Amino acid sequence: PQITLWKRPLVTIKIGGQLKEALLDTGADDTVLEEMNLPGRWKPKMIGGIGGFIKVRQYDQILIEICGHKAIGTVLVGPTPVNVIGRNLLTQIGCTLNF
Amino acid sequence: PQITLWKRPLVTIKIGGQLKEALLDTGADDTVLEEMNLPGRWKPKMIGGIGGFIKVRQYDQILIEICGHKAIGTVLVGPTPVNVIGRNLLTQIGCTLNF
Ligand SMILES: CCOP(=O)(COc1ccc(C[C@H](NC(=O)O[C@H]2CO[C@H]3OCC[C@H]32)[C@H](O)CN(CC(CC)CC)S(=O)(=O)c2ccc3c(c2)OCO3)cc1)OCC
Repeated sequence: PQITLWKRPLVTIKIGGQLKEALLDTGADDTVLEEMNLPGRWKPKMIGGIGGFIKVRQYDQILIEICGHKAIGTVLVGPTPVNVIGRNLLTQIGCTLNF
Repeated sequence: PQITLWKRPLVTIKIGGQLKEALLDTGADDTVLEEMNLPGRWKPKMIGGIGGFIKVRQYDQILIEICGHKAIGTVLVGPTPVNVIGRNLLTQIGCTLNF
């Protein structure tokens, strides 16, 4: 589809057997999701933006479905104020910017 | 143009007569630039990102050209980690997400 940017580009995602709302974020290198108790091993990471850095858990090879488009890659989990789908997954679903 | 997301969607912008590089950031409501001198009145504002809140200077009705497309809108100036073009200006240049 085509998503205009009058409002936040929020979509439903499926991850870890759960549905959530997440931002299609071209400014996010990585995908960052609200706290959730995913199974498996993880690695500590810190990511920064406006206001500073937060601590997150890095999970690799996680399956996410975005608007019916399947993707698999790294997902960071932590106390982020919003779920953001980053470029690592946006490329996998064929997402472009157009003007 | 159509812009893929394998790398950061960085583009050249023109503001206050000066050229800069900025990130097209669909996850940003607002446009936030690194510290710079801009002519005209401004008001102090606060904006929040993934790591907390920062203090910025708000400039209204500023001319800014983004990849050869003109916009006139609000530009926030402060200690952002990178120059970001937010949805307030992306809508003006007709930018959409497509997959
Ligand atoms: C419930 C209350 O919410 P809230 O207000 C905050 O909510 C939000 C809403 C959207 C975002 C997304 C963020 N947008 C943003 O900052 O926009 C601000 C300007 O316009 C306003 O619009 C929204 C906030 C304001 C960027 O799109 C992406 N970011 C990097 C970007 C920085 C600008 C470029 C470096 S990033 O998230 O940091 C990040 C993601 C993956 C990574 C990474 C860093 O590093 C590797 O991988 C983040 C928090 O709380 C305040 C305490």
